[PDB]
Amino acid sequence: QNAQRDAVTLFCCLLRSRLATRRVLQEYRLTKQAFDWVLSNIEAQFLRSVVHPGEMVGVLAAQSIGEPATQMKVTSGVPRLKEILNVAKNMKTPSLTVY
Amino acid sequence: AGRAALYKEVYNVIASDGSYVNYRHMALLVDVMTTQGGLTSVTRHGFNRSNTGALMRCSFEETVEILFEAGASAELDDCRGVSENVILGQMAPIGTGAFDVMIDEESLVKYM
Amino acid sequence: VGQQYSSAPLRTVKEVQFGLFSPEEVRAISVAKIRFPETMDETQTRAKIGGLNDPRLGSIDRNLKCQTCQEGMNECPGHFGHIDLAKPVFHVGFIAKIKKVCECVCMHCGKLLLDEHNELMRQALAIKDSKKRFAAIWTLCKTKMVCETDVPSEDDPTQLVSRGGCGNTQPTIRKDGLKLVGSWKKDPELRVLSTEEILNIFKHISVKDFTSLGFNEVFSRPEWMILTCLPVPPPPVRPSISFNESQRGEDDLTFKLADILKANISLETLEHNGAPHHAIEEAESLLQFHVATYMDNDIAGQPQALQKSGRPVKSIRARLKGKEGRIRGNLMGKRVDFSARTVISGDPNLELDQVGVPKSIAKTLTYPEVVTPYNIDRLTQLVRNGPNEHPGAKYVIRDSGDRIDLRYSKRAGDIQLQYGWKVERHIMDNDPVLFNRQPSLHKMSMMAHRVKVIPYSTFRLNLSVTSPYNADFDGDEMNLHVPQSEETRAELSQLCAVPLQIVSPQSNKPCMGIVQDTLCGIRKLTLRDTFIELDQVLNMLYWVPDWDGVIPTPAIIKPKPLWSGKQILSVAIPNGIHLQRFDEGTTLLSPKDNGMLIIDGQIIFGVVEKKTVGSSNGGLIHVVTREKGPQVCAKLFGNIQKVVNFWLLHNGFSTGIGDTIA
Amino acid sequence: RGPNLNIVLTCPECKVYPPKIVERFSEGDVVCALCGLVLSDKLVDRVGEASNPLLDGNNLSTRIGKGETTDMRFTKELNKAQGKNVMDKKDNEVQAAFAKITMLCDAAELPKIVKDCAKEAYKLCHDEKTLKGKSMESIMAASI
Amino acid sequence: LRFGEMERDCMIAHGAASFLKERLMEASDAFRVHICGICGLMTVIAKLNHNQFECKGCDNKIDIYQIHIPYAAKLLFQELMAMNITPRLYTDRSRDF
Amino acid sequence: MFFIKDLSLNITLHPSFFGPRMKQYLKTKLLEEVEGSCTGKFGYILCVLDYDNIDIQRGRILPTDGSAEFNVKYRAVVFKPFKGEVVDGTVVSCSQHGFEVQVGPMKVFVTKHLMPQDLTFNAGSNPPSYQSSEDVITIKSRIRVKIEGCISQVSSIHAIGSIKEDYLGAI
Amino acid sequence: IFVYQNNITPSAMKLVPSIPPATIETFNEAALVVNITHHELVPKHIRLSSDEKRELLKRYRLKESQLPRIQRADPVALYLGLKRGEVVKIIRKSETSGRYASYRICM
Amino acid sequence: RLVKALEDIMVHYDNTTRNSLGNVIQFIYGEDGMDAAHIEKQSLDTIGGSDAAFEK
Amino acid sequence: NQEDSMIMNQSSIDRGLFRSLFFRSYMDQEKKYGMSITETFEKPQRTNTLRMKHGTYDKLDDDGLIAPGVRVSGEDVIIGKTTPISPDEEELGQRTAYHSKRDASTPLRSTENGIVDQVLVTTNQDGLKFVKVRVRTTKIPQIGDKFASRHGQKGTIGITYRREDMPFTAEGIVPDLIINPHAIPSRMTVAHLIEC
Amino acid sequence: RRRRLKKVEEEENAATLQLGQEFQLKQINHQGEEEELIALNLSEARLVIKEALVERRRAFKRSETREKELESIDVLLEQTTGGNNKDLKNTMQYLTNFSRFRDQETVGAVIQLLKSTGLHPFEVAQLGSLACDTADEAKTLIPSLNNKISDDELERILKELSNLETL
Amino acid sequence: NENFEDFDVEHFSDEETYEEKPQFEQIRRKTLKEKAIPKDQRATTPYMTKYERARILGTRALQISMNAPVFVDLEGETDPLRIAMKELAEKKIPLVIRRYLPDGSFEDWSVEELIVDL
Ligand SMILES: [Mg+2]
Ligand SMILES: [Zn+2]
Ligand SMILES: [Zn+2]
Ligand SMILES: [Zn+2]
Ligand SMILES: [Zn+2]
Repeated sequence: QNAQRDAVTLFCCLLRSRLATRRVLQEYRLTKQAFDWVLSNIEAQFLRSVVHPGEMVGVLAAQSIGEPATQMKVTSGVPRLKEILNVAKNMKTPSLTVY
Repeated sequence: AGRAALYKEVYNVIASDGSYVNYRHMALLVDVMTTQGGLTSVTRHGFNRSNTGALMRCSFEETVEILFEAGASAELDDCRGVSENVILGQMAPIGTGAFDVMIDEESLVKYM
Repeated sequence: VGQQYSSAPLRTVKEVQFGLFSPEEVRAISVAKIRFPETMDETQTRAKIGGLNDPRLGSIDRNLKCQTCQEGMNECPGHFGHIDLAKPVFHVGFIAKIKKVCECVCMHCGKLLLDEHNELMRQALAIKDSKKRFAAIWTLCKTKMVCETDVPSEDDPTQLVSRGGCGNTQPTIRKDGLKLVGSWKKDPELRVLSTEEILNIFKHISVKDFTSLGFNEVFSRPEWMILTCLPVPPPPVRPSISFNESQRGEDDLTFKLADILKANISLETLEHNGAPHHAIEEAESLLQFHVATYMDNDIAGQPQALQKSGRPVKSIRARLKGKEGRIRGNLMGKRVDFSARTVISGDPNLELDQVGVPKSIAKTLTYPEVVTPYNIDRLTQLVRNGPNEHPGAKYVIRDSGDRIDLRYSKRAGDIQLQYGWKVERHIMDNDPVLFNRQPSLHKMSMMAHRVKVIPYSTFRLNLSVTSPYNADFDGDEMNLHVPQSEETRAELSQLCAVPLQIVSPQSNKPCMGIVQDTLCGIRKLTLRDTFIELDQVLNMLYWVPDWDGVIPTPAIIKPKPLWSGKQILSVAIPNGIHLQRFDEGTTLLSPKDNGMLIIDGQIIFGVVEKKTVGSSNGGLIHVVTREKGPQVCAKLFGNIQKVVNFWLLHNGFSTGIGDTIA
Repeated sequence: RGPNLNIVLTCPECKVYPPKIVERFSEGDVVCALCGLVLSDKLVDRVGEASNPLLDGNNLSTRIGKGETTDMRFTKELNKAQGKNVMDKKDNEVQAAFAKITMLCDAAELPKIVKDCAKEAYKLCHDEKTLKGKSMESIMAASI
Repeated sequence: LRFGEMERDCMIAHGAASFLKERLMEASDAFRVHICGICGLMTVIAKLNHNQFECKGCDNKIDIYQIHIPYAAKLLFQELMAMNITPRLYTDRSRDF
Repeated sequence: MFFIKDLSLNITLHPSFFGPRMKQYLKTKLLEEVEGSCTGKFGYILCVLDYDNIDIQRGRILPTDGSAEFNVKYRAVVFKPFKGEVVDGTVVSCSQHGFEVQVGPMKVFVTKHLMPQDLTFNAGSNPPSYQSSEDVITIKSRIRVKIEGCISQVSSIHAIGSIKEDYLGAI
Repeated sequence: IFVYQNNITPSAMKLVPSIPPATIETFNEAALVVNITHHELVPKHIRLSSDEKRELLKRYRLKESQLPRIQRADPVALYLGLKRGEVVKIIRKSETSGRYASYRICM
Repeated sequence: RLVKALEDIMVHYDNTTRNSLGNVIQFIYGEDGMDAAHIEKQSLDTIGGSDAAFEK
Repeated sequence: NQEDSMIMNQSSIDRGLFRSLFFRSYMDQEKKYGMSITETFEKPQRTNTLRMKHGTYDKLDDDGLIAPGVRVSGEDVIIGKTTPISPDEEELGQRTAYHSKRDASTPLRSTENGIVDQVLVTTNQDGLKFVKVRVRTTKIPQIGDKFASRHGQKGTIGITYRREDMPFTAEGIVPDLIINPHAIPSRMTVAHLIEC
Repeated sequence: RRRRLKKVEEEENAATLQLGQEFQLKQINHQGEEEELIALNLSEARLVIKEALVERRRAFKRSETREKELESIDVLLEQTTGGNNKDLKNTMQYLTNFSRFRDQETVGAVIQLLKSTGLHPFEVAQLGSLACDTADEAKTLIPSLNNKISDDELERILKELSNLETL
Repeated sequence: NENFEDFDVEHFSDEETYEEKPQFEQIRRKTLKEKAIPKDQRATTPYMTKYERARILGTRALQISMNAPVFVDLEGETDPLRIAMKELAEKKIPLVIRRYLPDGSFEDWSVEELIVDL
């Protein structure tokens, strides 16, 4: 339950930001049946939006990262991605950002 | 902090040309690269050294050497990976095959 | 004909245990012994008994049965042989590993140099995995050059306890090509270490010694690395090709096995009939080289085995590693049946989830639909139609597994279909097929379409799906795969279907969109200037298949009844879709007429461009597919493409040289 | 005599011997031309080296040559080891004779049919009791 | 047609498992081979007409199973057996997950 | 000899029998291929006890066939022979190779190398049988045989018997 | 904790392992000028009890080897003085969940 | 290379993102238990604006 | 015409626009393997030849070579070659003492057809007989044939319209070929416009 | 677990109480607990089969002179059993052709005199199976009775058994 | 063969690039009955996943294909997939799903009680 609240705290923050008392009663101007339908629809969409277990998210992530590399001072792009995935003690443009 | 810097660097590479990728794929990549306490490279001597079974380690590169090092050490392959079931042709434990279906009897007699 | 019934239980492989072969198990599971390097008989027409192509090991001819299992080609798995080597040889893929064991155990009494009386040994034994523990033991025992028969006590270094071991100094062992040599410590004498000495040392190694080294006591002992009984792969591993159905050219493994038999016979004759030690060493080196090049031709610092034609011998490692090996070329990626491939052309009058399949491809590809009471008449009619005219059928599989080809069967009369039989019919309309464009870098390019049979020679598909496929019709080809069961077809239609994949999990924006000139025409349809007359409005409303049937009231009532383009395009958009977007300087009044406002399934203001129907988040496509569903969004794709294509057909669009001059 | 090990493609329904058999190579089946029942499916229609066992017999040997990274001493040792092989001395001498016949015909710029016929004549006319005392040059000239 | 590596990976991404199984079994090579219960090897002499199975090296006629594997996998296992490496195939688990 | 054992069978029920009364169909299919079936693991399974309750688990739908694989656990009486066990029987057939004696479900062969030399075969008499100076062995005659060895296939068990041991033969 | 100035001799290093449960930890002055936890990249670390670790392994139905790992040479690990066999819970900032909780076992 | 490295990872029924051995990569997928296909870009109104704007 | 496709006038195709001749040559030789192991040009027959192909053999002549001008179809044999084998075998069921020869013919491609144009008999350096058969066919431009500009503007035929459907100017000139406008400025191909 | 492989073991022998890797003294029930191996003689197994058949008769219904009992069990077998029932008929014919005990009372008497011997179920089942009358014959028929049981004890057990049979 | 300048990438052919760069428990144990989690502490989602839905339609379509007794009243539908969709729509399908946990334990779920929202 602690991990579940930890997972949904950002969406709960968004829900409280949008469905506040002042914004509903002043800007949004819904009615009681409309508000209940909104609560039911938000609950239904969030329940249908959970990641379906058994989904092979690893190969999907690998494809979703490998595809934008195809479409394209310090080095960037394909050689920098090569230097990232193949971790090397030296790189083309070693840089430091001191604040 | 190494994982955070890795995620920031990969994000910089991805969005250098303006292409955008969702966070969760990047998080999965950097978490796999930092799941062993060190920056495990995606090379032949990186992720292919973990004892995840001989067949997935030999599917990527150096098949014969991995099969030698498995046969000397007598590694027991659990056959839960994707490539093991692909080689053996049986249904992989992914997607529709990530569960099993039985037939019910209480509901079946309950309907009629 | 299928495969004949067996009484064995049908199980799935749950675990795979690797290891090594003991010589006893090789001699036990073998069905024959190889004695002659020749393959053919003296009459050059039958398989030689005791040769490399003994019928007990298997067969590679369709008319020949196996001598052991008494079965044909499709059932025989092939049976292994054994060669009893005169002298033991080292396995080429373990020599350095053997060298590591040569730096771990003693070379005289076959025991570990340092036992548990050392703290470093005790902390090295605490390593759980086999590889790191063996590496630590090898790196820590390589500097120990004495057997250590007597060691100081662990609890206190005041008394000396005599542990196991002979106390002889361990010589430095180094590899020379395919052999191992050792130099003793000068108080240096260098000599070649014989393989049988290493085998005897490995046999002298106790169970706990290689258990600490990580070798399993049941499946992989170190002593089983020393090859003294060579397994012989069956003829299905090493087939004989035919060039014009008369030549009997053998595989490279047959050549290597013949060379191994020749070397073994030469070594046996030299041992029995007497030879100098130079000849014995040369013969055993030749046998070791033949075994090594049979196992791995690519050895650094070693010449390779060459064929008569001058090409290198394609060894086991070369057949296993690389791209076109067994693993990467026959297991991970393999040629499949029930597939097609041809060039592509766009067809804007097809639906989004529909692909146009040629009629010859439909006649060739087959799908087995079983005979049910629900489709007895349709399948009977398809059987009676024959394999010549689409729609038709090509095979009828009865319940015993026997299959009737429908050609060469019409003269025998029609076959009455019973329940449970299969009919391999042609692929008809609304048959889901997976559709592919290589390289297929992402999952949006492996997508399940519905067959529409078209009378030409190209795959035809909707123009919207050319963006996830990364396809343009400049000669590109795509592939089609047909499912072969109800489960497979059902999961293909319910998982990989075109409408289900409009939003891409790559970047949570719709990967498909109204693109190319249908994107251009929709800009010229919904301008402020564009008004459409009655005779064109009626056809633009009729082109929508899910048109609600009521004529929209014109935005220009009189002096002339004229509809605006936004009003006509709003018929393609289903009701209940509301979208709001503002560009720079965009208000509720719109002088530039940028932005976009869609209220109650009607376009209020704003031209439709790449920011509204294109492959971008916050557009019409994303809103419709997340509020109404995938099917409604696919129908939206079809309706908008139909309306915009018809309007640009009757309106026209061009570009020219004068468009590029100021 | 001996094991049969023969497979006959007989249709089990027509019971007509010999049956009319059609080998559909394109669709990869063996079918009965009377009833259309298949007999054997998944039929097999490069990877090795051509060797006709009529020109030189059932000789199966490979030489040793230089690879990508090759030590010369190991190659010399392996060539000397292959030299002192006593079982294939007859095969080695008939291969040397074939090499001399093809060189001597090839310096005569005669077609390949002459070399093939001379080689097969030398092979089928070797190891004969009535032909042992003649010099090898006469044997080669007669074969040519 | 080449149902290559990347096509297989995209099929993994879709979660279609029976499609992958029938591209890897029924569309190319569905080979039925018998294995022993004691040893995991496929060196089982199977006279199916006599309905008799006999495994050399174990001398058992009562503990033989049948499995469906691709012929490429069977060839890989047999050549590995020629490599003095034993890919023993067992039909039951031995260790907890 | 006769034992009472606990066995498990994997039954592939077809989807065609997926009716509301599928338990009766499963039970009938179980007793079709168990009664009289020979198994080298457990001997000849003859009859099934405890019919009022048979432990039927949850049936597994096969991943490519759709048929339900049930693991039915039952209790049954079996006849598993062992070498070194002496059994009575009756001779059902005879030949110059020897005679087949029926014990329970099994045809044990006593070969011509495994009787004492007094017994000789004759085919002139009807039926062709064995006779000695003290006893005869004919069809449907009581005898006692010692099982020297038995071979067990997956679906057939054959045993070799002898009568050379004293205090054997006809009772 | 012993904080030296320049270096440690190997002869003193080999006696750093001492009688348990007493432990010896050595840190350099130059390697400890700046608190690494005050950096933005390092998230919050909390060392868990044995009861909490057992509850974590029981509720997520894991094993000792199925958790993500942290090596016993990381500067945060030396900052918390971690040993083998204990799990630290890591609270970090997430751009899709605000706060995220992970667990790493020190190996 | 990336596909082979991330080949065996799948979200199980406990909403943990694990590989073939059962090793945890993430304790919940994407740190939120969320499919990528149902993600839209949304603005957080509270983080923007001033304190007076927040009070209004 | 989208994604670089082109709309082609079907009437222009019917009048010979880009219609072409396609010549494919097949080479077939004999060789002598020894005394009697040889192969021969003759028309095979069902009575005494093994492993006959299912294609029709009536197109041949007495010497086993098809006369020029004869129409050929899918996988129909154009060169008939036979070779002797060992008699009195037992294989495939249909083996007897009659089948003293087996077929070594070279059939046509399973999709290619056309008209045999020229059959040429000669001898190579070896003096052995070898033949060359040239099959000539038409390649009508249909949907899928790739057409190119002189500026890299390649593309297949999308569809073919007849004249009464395809647009026309006031002078009656119906174009031969309609190309997509969007292919011009993305590629910055101006020389196509200036060439036109 | 167990490193299963074809290890070294003796061959199956009924004289040395080696009945196989599965036919052990302690068997595992479906409930999971261990039980003694249930071995039967000829008469006891004939009873167990007969009440099994009449129990199947009772289950299906709700939804002395040798020849009359033979025709009764024949009609019972032909109405109860389905296909492939020749083997059960032939072995039950074997049982009734070699049965020595008719009712359950004498079978219970045999099992209660044989349970006090403290022997394996193998030997008590064989002693209930073999129609023996001599101690030396029992020694030469069952080799495991050597150095296991007294000769006079065998004599009184066999004479009580020989008293027990009727018809 | 052919000679074409139409550049066609060889696919699954990364080994060229590979050769370019080669140088750089507590709760459940054994097979006891603690694997079968009873209904009162099922920790899985009561919503049927799209993969579970896909295999349920596939398996029911295959059973109806092999002539299983259909539990719903058809309106003349013939395709097995649509009949399976109709059966799951009004919950007359008598199949159950074993949601497998990573540790080997499993939870049973009747599709009658599974909420079908997609
Ligand atoms: Mg292209
Ligand atoms: Zn065989
Ligand atoms: Zn020593
Ligand atoms: Zn027929
Ligand atoms: Zn075995």
